[PDB]
Amino acid sequence: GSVVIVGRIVLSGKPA
Amino acid sequence: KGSVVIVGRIVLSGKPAIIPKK
Amino acid sequence: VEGEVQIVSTATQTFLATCINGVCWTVYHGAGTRTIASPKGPVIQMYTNVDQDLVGWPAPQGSRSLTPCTCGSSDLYLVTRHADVIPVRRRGDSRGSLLSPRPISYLKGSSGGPLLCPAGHAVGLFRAAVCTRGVAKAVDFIPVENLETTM
Amino acid sequence: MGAPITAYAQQTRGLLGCIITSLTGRDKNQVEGEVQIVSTATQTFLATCINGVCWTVYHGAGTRTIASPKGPVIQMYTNVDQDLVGWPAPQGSRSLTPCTCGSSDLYLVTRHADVIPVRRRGDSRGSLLSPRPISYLKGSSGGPLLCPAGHAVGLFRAAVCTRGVAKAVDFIPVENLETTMRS
Ligand SMILES: *[C@@](=O)([C]([C][C][C])[N]C(=O)[C]([C][C]([C])[C])[N]C(=O)[C]([C]/[C]=[C]/[C][C]([C])[C])[C]([C])[C])C(=O)[N][C]C(=O)[N][C](C([O])=O)C1=[C][C]=[C][C]=[C]1
Ligand SMILES: [Zn+2]
Ligand SMILES: [Zn+2]
Repeated sequence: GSVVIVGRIVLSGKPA
Repeated sequence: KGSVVIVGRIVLSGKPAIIPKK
Repeated sequence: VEGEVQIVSTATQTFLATCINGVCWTVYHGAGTRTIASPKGPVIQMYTNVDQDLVGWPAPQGSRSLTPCTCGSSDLYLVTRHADVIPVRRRGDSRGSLLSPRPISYLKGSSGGPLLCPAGHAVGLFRAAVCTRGVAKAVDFIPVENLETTM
Repeated sequence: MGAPITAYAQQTRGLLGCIITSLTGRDKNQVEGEVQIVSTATQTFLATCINGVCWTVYHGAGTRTIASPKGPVIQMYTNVDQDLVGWPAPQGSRSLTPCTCGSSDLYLVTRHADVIPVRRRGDSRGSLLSPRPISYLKGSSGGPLLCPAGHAVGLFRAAVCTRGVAKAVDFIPVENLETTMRS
């Protein structure tokens, strides 16, 4: 298989 | 002299967030 | 916006990855030797460390790197796959105790996540939760140095 | 406030809109955040909102007025000697609160929205645990130095450089702010 990126997290909470 | 103008901001109050899929 | 923490999946399971020093690190017990998906095809691990349960590929698109901690603080904070922040007291090199133990269900899917210090700087990568009777009272982690050393 | 201290930045205007706004003194833009990236026609730096007042370094703002939706706003405080000036915090901003714990572990927030550790070595000094080129800290004057709880311990003023690398930072402790108000 292969590892897929299902989402992301922005630690600062930067909107948009 | 001219006025000091705000050209941007730095936000410390933000908290970890899952970036919205938009 | 660019994210420091990626939420990944392997069909078998789902966990997290953390970009530190331009490398997207995660747990070997999650990725193994698997490649990471890219719009140009699979990208291979730059580092694989079965011994440390540490694997890292080059940082993906839409990502930004975390800075290693250089302040020594023992007041750590774990970010979960849900963006929840959990205060953790550093007990030792790879161990820290939750200030408020939570059921493991709350810490599930977060391996690979960052273990931040008061400055939002990476201290280690959440390796695995250490729980008693389904209640995660502490966590196991890979200190940034191990990563800095693996590079 | 809380920890870990994480920050982000957003640019709200460019060189031309900035020049126009500097002259007209009228800024209709929405304001958010605890720290404002600010600029005169000669330089750019930071201004931190602590307790309802938007503080900054005198060597940057001089006695200038801050441009606001209602035109220029005159300063509330000016202390050439303490290198401070303050305007009423803009409508929309969020203010920080003075530190009340005396932690020697400070965290400087740069104009790039990076928070770098500083070890307090005195009332107005702290050493960077990981020194950086001075060009990195340029434009960060007026920015905050927080304690592990995210409370203002002081405002960044000058850097202690050797060969173009800053080893320590010189700051204005919140006490001087209190004092500047009582004065
Ligand atoms: C801010 O005013 C700066 C930070 C730069 C490190 N501080 C100073 O300029 C002070 C001013 C002085 C205290 C009156 N000077 C210094 O820090 C000196 C060292 C002096 C040390 C004394 C100490 C022991 C008490 C160094 C050598 C500079 C600031 O950031 N000013 C705004 C600015 O730099 N603007 C730049 C510009 O041209 O617009 C800028 C902005 C962003 C990016 C690059 C350049
Ligand atoms: Zn740190
Ligand atoms: Zn404090």
